[PDB]
Amino acid sequence: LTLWTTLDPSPNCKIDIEKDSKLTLVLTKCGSQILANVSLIIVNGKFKILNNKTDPSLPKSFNIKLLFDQNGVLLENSNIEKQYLNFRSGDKNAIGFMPNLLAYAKATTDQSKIYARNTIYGNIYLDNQPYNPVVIKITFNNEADSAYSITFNYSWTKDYDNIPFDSTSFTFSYIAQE
Amino acid sequence: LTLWTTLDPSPNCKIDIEKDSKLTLVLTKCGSQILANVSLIIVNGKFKILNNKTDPSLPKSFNIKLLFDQNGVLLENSNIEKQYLNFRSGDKNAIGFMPNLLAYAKATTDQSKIYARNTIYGNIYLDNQPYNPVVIKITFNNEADSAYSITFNYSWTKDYDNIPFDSTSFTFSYIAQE
Amino acid sequence: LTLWTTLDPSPNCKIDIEKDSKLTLVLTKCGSQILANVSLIIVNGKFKILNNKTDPSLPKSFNIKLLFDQNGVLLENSNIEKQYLNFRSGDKNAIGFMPNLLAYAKATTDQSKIYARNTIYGNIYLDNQPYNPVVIKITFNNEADSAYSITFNYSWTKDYDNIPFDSTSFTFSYIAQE
Ligand SMILES: CC(=O)N[C@H]1[C@H]([C@H](O)[C@H](O)CO)O[C@@](O)(C(=O)O)C[C@@H]1O
Ligand SMILES: CC(=O)N[C@H]1[C@H]([C@H](O)[C@H](O)CO)O[C@@](O)(C(=O)O)C[C@@H]1O
Ligand SMILES: CC(=O)N[C@H]1[C@H]([C@H](O)[C@H](O)CO)O[C@@](O)(C(=O)O)C[C@@H]1O
Repeated sequence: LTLWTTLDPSPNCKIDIEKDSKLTLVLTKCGSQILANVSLIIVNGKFKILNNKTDPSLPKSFNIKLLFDQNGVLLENSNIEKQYLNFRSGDKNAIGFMPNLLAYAKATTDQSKIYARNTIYGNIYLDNQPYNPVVIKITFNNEADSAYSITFNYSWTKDYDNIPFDSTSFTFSYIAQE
Repeated sequence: LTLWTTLDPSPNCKIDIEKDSKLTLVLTKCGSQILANVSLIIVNGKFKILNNKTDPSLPKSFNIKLLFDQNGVLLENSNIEKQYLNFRSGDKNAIGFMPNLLAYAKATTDQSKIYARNTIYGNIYLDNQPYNPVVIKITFNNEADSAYSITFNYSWTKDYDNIPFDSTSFTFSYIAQE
Repeated sequence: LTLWTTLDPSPNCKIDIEKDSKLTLVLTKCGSQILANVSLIIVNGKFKILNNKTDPSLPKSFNIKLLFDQNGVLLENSNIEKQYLNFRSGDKNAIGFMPNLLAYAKATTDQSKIYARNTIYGNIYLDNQPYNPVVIKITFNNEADSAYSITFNYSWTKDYDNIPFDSTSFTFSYIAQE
């Protein structure tokens, strides 16, 4: 079964301003593993067009945080509202889609950190060009005031000069809680 | 269920000359997502051995296009004939394997382009060496005179000097039409 | 169904010294393809902390070899004992998890080599930093005195200076024997 966003271009996400972006996320449960497919289009706000070269105050990284309550429902501090993830019909409780707590343990301590296995790195590309890389860093169960979390960190090193944040797709998997 | 090529080394593909290559492609339907595994061996023609260094007329990129009719059957202009994709037995209509039209919309207009989410980038390696990279660029639903398409673009920047096009394997996923 | 290690941090692997490492490996059968998720934590021995900069005798690569008998059970020369892979309960014979012999043929001859499609390359990161890359090279069916094999080769080029071998996660797939 599948927990997913809509697939259209309509925004569902706040990075900078309300509804400035569309995170397209498809989570497919394949037994003990979630098969995940993600893309990001930014449609408004300061990250729509990366102007790092002409705006030194613009960040070169941002997060999209899916903070889940114990039930597997999004919490308000997430970048996406809980209504924007639904089950796909005959092809709540979403604990079967949550990142496994034994594989991806929370930091033990204020002064401890997670194991690196809680993280996946990938490279995605802006405006469909191989010379516009962005590092996508996906971390499990590393957020305060949440039962489970999936955090998508987007970061880049190039002083991009009017490049639209229209990202290529990325596939990954993670171990499911149950 | 699975839509796949044969797994042997026998050629099934024309890049340059007839039957000059074997695209090994395994598509596994996992609900709403296709889990895809691809490799390429070039056995004849001008791309069998990359001689860019001693032949400046040789391209540094080529496409393998799977152009599908509405039924999910290959069209003649594809690099592979329709007979070379089959269902795996008790483990036509292949619309369940086709790239989703809402997620991967065609270009609206002669002067418009697709969203970047229609594309996946990866790096694969020739002759099993990490110093022989090739960019594999997979694009959905971006081809003229086709209902659906999967295009594999292979490109490289090194002036390769007698390197066999014997590629490492690559895994990806995409959202299914139905 | 799933063939997996435990998910805790407890070591299950010998790279240098007994039980010096935890390979977390989850293999999910999705019809004709195995969906695979791997991470590595080194907890003891010479690779726990990479000190290449101050120990020129330390290798910059090592293997973790899963050598399978015909039944799909680990052989003693593997880096992991056979007890450390088990089936996940109602969600031996593990031939359904073995790398396909037609897709991933053994070398024909003492002087022959495998096709490159028997290999996957990826990049993973140590201590959750994008400036600590390691090349993960996964090769199928390329080991002496084994029916099937999955070999994880880890290699790096940086003279790492006291970097813990605490790896990020990596997803891949391969074609199943049956
Ligand atoms: C798809 C890909 O690998 N992109 C990479 C390109 C490659 O050089 C390609 O080969 C170009 O075609 O190089 C970079 O340095 C760049 O351009 O910023 C890093 C980027 O991640
Ligand atoms: C597997 C891998 O990442 N290959 C990359 C290597 C790395 O440096 C490795 O670390 C070598 O072992 O570097 C390149 O510049 C190269 O050699 O052409 C790009 C290539 O994509
Ligand atoms: C995640 C990632 O791609 N890491 C790569 C970084 C990128 O430059 C990032 O952009 C840094 O944030 O560069 C390397 O040369 C490095 O630092 O050793 C290779 C490494 O594989």
